[PDB]
Amino acid sequence: PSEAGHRLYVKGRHLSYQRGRRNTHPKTSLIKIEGVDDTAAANFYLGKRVAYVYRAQKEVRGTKIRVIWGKITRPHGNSGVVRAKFTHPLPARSFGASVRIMLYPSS
Amino acid sequence: GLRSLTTVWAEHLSDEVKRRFYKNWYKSKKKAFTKYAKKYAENNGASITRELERIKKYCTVVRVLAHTQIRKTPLKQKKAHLMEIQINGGSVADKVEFGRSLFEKPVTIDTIFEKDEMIDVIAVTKGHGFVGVTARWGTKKLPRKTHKGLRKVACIGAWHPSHVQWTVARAGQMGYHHRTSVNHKIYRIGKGDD
Amino acid sequence: AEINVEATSWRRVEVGRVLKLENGSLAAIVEIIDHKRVLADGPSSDPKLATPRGIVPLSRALLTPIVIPKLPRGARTGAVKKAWEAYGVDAKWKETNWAKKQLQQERRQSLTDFDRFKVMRLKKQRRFEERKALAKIKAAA
Amino acid sequence: GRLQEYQVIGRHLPTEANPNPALYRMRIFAPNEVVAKSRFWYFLRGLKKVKKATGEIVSVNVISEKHPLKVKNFGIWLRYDSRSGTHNMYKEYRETSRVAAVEAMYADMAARHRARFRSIHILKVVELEKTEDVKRPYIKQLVAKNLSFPLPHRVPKISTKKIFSAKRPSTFS
Amino acid sequence: MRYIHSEETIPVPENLKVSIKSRLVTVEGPRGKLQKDLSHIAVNFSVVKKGVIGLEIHHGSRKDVAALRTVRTIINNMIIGVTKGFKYKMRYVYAHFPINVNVEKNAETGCYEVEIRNFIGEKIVRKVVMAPGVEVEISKAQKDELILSGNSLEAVSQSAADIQQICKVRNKDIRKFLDGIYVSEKGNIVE
Amino acid sequence: SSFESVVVIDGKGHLLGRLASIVAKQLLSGQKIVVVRCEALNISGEFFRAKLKYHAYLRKMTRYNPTRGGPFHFRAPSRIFYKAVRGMIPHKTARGAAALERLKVFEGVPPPYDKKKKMVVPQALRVLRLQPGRKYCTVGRLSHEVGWKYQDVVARLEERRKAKGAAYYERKKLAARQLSEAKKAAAAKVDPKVSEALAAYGY
RNA sequence: GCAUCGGUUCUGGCGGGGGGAUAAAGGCCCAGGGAAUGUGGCUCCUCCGGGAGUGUUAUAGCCCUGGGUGUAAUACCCUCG
RNA sequence: GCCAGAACGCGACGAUACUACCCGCACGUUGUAGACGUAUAAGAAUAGGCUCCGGCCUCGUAUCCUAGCAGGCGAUUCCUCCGCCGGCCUCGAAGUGGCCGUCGGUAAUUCGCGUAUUGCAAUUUAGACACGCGCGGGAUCAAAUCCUUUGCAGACGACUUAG
Repeated sequence: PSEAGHRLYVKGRHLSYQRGRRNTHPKTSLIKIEGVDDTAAANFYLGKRVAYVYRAQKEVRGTKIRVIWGKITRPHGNSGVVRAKFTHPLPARSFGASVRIMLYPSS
Repeated sequence: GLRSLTTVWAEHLSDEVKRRFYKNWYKSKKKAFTKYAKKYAENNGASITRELERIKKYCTVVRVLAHTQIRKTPLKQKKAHLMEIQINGGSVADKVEFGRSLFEKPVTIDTIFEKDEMIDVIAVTKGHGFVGVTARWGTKKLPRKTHKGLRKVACIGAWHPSHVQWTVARAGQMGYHHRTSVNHKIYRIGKGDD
Repeated sequence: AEINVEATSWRRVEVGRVLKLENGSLAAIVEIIDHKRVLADGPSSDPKLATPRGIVPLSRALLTPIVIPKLPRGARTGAVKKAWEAYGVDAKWKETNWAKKQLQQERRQSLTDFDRFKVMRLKKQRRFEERKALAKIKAAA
Repeated sequence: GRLQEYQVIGRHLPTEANPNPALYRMRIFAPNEVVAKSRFWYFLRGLKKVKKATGEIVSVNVISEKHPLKVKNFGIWLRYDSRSGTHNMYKEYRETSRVAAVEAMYADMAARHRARFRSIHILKVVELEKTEDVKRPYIKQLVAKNLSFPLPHRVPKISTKKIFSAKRPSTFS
Repeated sequence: MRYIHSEETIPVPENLKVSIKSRLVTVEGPRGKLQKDLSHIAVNFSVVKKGVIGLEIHHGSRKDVAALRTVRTIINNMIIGVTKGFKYKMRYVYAHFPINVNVEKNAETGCYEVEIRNFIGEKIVRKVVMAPGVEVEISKAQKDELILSGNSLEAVSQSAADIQQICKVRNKDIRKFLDGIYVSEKGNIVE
Repeated sequence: SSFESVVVIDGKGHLLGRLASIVAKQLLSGQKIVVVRCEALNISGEFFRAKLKYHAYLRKMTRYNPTRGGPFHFRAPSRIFYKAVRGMIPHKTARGAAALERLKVFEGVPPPYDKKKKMVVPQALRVLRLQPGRKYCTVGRLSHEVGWKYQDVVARLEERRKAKGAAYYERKKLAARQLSEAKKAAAAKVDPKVSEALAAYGY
């Protein structure tokens, strides 16, 4: 009974920082959301919240998993990539990791 | 490339071959193929006949393992030598059947070779310790009035090549190399009992 | 002298051939400008199929099997409409496989969340009788 | 670029010796009326002794195609500058309006003869009324009786973001 | 300048059968069968009438249209060869040293082989093997003739050129030493 | 765009340089790629042009010692494709080094990677890019005239696995034939009203 | 974390007004004049698809000039929300 | 053909004392370039193909699966789907899959009790690979180096031999 799954978020990837050709700015990042292609479709996800979860070694308050919170700021380019800003810049080793895109501030 | 997938041994092995698998044979227990021998006379050797059937099915070339009887020579050494010999024949089934029938049997050289046949010889040449350029490569000797030695090479390179190159003669080890000499002829095969 | 040739055969770009534009519109060719552009229009009562008069590039069009017979070259809008209704182009296109496939799509993009649950339960009810018949046939072999 | 035809009328500044001077009118192809006036002074400086400092513009208007939904043949007379010397040609085009032929001619000369916009003068454009006045052989074939042809080997259109298709495409559209 | 439509036609007599599939032509008639592959040329084949074959090219360039006439005559050669065959003749030309040949029979396979001896008094025996389907004969009509026959023009002609190219004089004035074997006539077996 | 665990690409009919650009972008994003049948790739232009290009490559070698530092010229068709990809990746950094472990290349179809679905990249297919009438060559042929030794072995093995798949097709064809008759027989008999309710929903 | 405001800024949708040949075209209607890549007829040839000639709306239709429906609609430019 | 053989390239076989080996599950200090339905096997042509032989093809915008305390306890109903084991066949490119059987689970239809209080959001601590340990069952009783010696070897190590 109840063989279905449990998912209430959209998966994304952390691509790189915001950069020119030789200078990078760790303040903002670029994230590719799954299934979005044009910049018109990317308008739906403005203002939503995203999270980045990873495993640590030590246990602090009953868990070994930390979270970093952020939100989507504006579209980027013509290919549906978006910009995001987090409370702390991403660890810069997660170029290729996965992040979760919520749907909290709806409509 | 090529790779081997199976191999089978005979039931009984002489003490000559067993010496090859050890570096201190005198104080060992000589248990080389003790557990393997029990594969014979167990389910009528069911395990052995399975591997032979596999070679008839998946293989394309078959080789044979043979060794010498060094005990019949005036040599002081008692450790035999082992090698592989390829069988060139009609069919894969014929190769395995012929090879299996020769277990623990002797073969004489007159069955392999015959008179006035052109063969090749492979071995390792005589060794010399450590030699200079004059004897190793064969360069001209320097004049009699040379300071700091006269059995050398005067110039070993130009300037902006900037490194000693791999094509310049230099001192080192001579001899004890592997060589293959071809096209030798056989005059006579003599029998020992005669 | 029996001759059998198995070669492809396309559809010709002639006068009277009706195209299907990218945004679900129909137009009848009345004049050929180049090998890349044509002049076409379609007078249709249905606002979904109607198109104005103008030039359409041939790389954004598809050739439908319908062709209007004996359409005079360079005819005006009034004469084209007369032949458009007489041949019954609107009824002919409705029964083609291309039209049915598009219609079968449209019902799917407009489905309420409550309606998605409803179609899942109905599919399972029909699926139950399929496995009963499949097992019976497989056992019979 | 994207052009359209104008008419522009000029005049020498009136003086006490010569009141009521003559009036000159030209047809100029230009993207906008700001550069339409500039071309008028350029052509006029080569025919009469009038400048912009001693002249004035009387009127500028826009000429529009009378029947922009009819197919017709055009012929153009022109001169240009090569890398050594000047030459004259006469080419033909097939389309629906007068303005686009000048657009088509500008792109054609830039490719086949490497001639820029700076060095082309247009002498006269006339629409060929009949069918027996077509000269060049690449246009008689487009006016043949009962023209029809297929379109073999046309690539289907696939979204540029959908990588990794799941089956082999076909080219029999 | 790209040409909209270029077309050619090939008639077919009421004696043989022809079938085309995936640009692979098979021609079969009274004297045998031949095949040719034309997958490297973009042509559209069609059946114009009861006994006429049509082929055409759409939107082709000047260079592309050129190949249209090449294809037409090649297929016509196939039809002729299967109903009439081909026949070549050769002659010997020598000043002092006679030329001796020996056309030995099939060498355990379909190929024929021709041996040429005593060319300008040399001790080489030089051997050439013909392509399959080609039969070499020594003529009896008159002296110093070689007759080659077969079904396909490509095989008959290439084998004939092989014999001519092997008899060459080196380090001599070729305007004076006209020794060699040359081809002299081309035609069909029938008529 | 979609995120899969791993994707298998069939290499036959793909242009060498156009396919390598797509692959190098996916690897740096985080995707895993497997390229199969690297001996059936294609290069535009006549074969003689490619041979002259390769011969100029072979002439480069370190002068003072050919065993170190010199450009090592790999001769296998999978290694030629690998060289193209390595030039489009910053392989001298840790980030670039990690990307190369997500790529696998083979000649033929090894036993792990048959019985799998093979995708196709339509932006590098030859039949959709080149103009008809032009000339092209095959990477597999080019490797033969530079020292590749196992061309005929792969040809024999490929004929075996293609014969095995012919028998599998017969079983698959039978299963589809039986399923069609079951749906026709069941749907008529039983369901009174589920049919048209489903039809109005687009199913 | 949410609701109500202030400063800066990016990006969607809707309602109006003006201009030009008071857009040009276009639909319907009235009057006049033409032609061919000649519709229907007629003649000849080909039955093998059809082709050739004559000739101005008929059993298809096209082009040019003037008027009404008109202060028609629409495109482009500017402007008030 | 011939010479070297990656000291971070690979395969076959022999004997393995010291828990070093094999089987079962018990937890978890500890590790990871990054599970959250990680679901899909014909070949071939592209100026031609597929098929259930009636037909079909621009389109993966497809197909399968998908309800219940993170998914309870019973009943009316129904012979469907899934899993651990066992036995026969099969698989060698870097060896995989099939059939049969026992056992355990199971909304296709329709019902009866239980959910609160985590207080208006805070990762939904849930997957599979290794590795360290703790038990209780099975099998097993080996070698290498130093040292003396040899000269087919040798600057010293190393190498060919003997004890």
